[PDB]
Amino acid sequence: QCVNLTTRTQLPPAYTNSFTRGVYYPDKVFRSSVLHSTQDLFLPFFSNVTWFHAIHVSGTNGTKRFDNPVLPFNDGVYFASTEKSNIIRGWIFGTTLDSKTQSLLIVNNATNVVIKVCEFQFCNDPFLGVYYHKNNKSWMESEFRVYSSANNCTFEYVSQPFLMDLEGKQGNFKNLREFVFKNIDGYFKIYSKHTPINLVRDLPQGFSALEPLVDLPIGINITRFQTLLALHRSYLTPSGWTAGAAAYYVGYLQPRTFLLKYNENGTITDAVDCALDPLSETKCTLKSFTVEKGIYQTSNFRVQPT
Amino acid sequence: SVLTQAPSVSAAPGQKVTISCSGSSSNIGNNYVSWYQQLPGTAPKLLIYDNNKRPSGIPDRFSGSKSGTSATLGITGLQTGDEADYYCGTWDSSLSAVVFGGGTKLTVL
Amino acid sequence: EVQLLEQSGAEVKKPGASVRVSCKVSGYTLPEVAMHWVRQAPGKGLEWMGGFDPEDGETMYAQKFQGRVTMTEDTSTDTAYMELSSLRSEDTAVYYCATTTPFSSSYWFDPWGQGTLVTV
Ligand SMILES: *[C@@H]1O[C@H](CO)[C@@H](O[C@@H]2O[C@H](CO)[C@@H](O)[C@H](O)[C@H]2NC(C)=O)[C@H](O)[C@H]1NC(C)=O
Ligand SMILES: *[C@@H]1O[C@H](CO)[C@@H](O)[C@H](O)[C@H]1NC(C)=O
Repeated sequence: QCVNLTTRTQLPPAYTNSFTRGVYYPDKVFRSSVLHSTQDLFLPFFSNVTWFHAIHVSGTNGTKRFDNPVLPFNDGVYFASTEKSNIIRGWIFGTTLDSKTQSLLIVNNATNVVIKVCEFQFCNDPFLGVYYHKNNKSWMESEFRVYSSANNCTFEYVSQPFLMDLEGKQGNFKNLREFVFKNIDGYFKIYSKHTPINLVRDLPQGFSALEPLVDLPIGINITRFQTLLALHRSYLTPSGWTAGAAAYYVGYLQPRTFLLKYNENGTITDAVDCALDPLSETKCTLKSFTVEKGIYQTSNFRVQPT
Repeated sequence: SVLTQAPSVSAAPGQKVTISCSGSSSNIGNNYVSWYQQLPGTAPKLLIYDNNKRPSGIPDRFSGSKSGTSATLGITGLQTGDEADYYCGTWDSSLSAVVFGGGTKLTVL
Repeated sequence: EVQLLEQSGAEVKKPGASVRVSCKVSGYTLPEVAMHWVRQAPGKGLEWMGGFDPEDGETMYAQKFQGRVTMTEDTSTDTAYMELSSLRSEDTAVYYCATTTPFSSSYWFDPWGQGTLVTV
């Protein structure tokens, strides 16, 4: 296979501001209405998040723009999308994006996502092709439009679909879906969430708690990746590709100390970064979200040598 | 075959004249019509589908109509290279199959 | 969009024989789109043949010619074999590989097939 359509497009990455976002539960331990503080990889608040578009119609007629780049993993990765009609399935996470290293291949092929940690050959323009079988009248998914070879495979797993629809809602949800990917200590752990959003595109002020889905033995360093897509074929009209529109959100993680406020039921609402501003670092000293009127001594500063 | 159109027709170049195909309610009445072109010993080319839809690469100068059991293939702006046979077809539920007419070989005078 | 493979090649089979017709494709995969067949006799018109039915999901067979010609499909290699049997006088002719869409009625076929004559 390896059918490819680069369709490179210009313009600057449209950025955004994650207000309160990307706060997962960094333990299984159940806590109730306490302020807990750890320094771990997170997406720090008020951060620059790139609102990317995998397929982007800018109207004259048609003009679907396939931009989705191979992206470095860096420290850690955050992800968010709406996609009332799913066009997104999984990610290619790896290093060489080729053989010679393992490959993290997440395919949420309906309905049984078959997570794959293997050695593949990923094409220059990988994505999942979808077509119509004509036998049993079912839309299959050609998975080798992503990658040519599948062999040597180290790991395999299956679970209930992370990507999930509800719909019937004519919008007003958009089914905002977030996935956090953190690769440490032999365990690459996946996080998820599903949220209604009524706003046109960008994110609200609410907190999103992400539980760990599976903690898996991965043992590979992933320095780079790209997302996956679901497209199809059309027939004679003045081949068909780029079903609907596609856009998503990406931001990189970073070690930061958060104070975590659990609820009576352990549902974290308020989280606060300590290093965010000189004001945020004092609230980490009192451990409280209420700061009484007065003067408090935040950590010292030093002048540094030129 | 089961449909009605003449073997040949002729007209002067650059003129405007069409070709029609007479079916029945059992064939053209409830079904969509197509039209095809072939040059001598060549690949028969889809002309118009549904009588209102041009395939990619078709001059806009062609149109079509369906009046009852009669379907006309709009042919305008005659060219020196437009001489060929045009075939009408539409879905048949009678024998539950695909049917065509005998074909009409145009001549540009 | 798509170009196809040939229908047969040149198949010349003297009387007392029968011939398969294997039509492959390119740019699509075989069972996302339905094939079709038409008899074309030189100096004559179209006679439809074979074909797949968008409704009912069956592969059609022209009633007049039904039972004499059969079709099979290999989805991965895109090989669709049209076997005509019991050669007769007027049945040597070009038989076109054609392809409408299973999704809708799509009486409109693929843009063109290149044609293959047979021999009786
Ligand atoms: C993570 O993978 C990277 C490969 O991308 C490895 O980092 C490389 O390390 C060498 C030094 O041994 C540098 O010269 C390369 O520039 C690094 N790669 C990049 C892309 O900068 C690294 O070995 C892997 N992680 C571990 C823990 O070994
Ligand atoms: C984020 O990007 C804006 C420009 O859009 C820039 O002004 C700002 O300094 C950047 N901040 C960070 C933390 O990247």
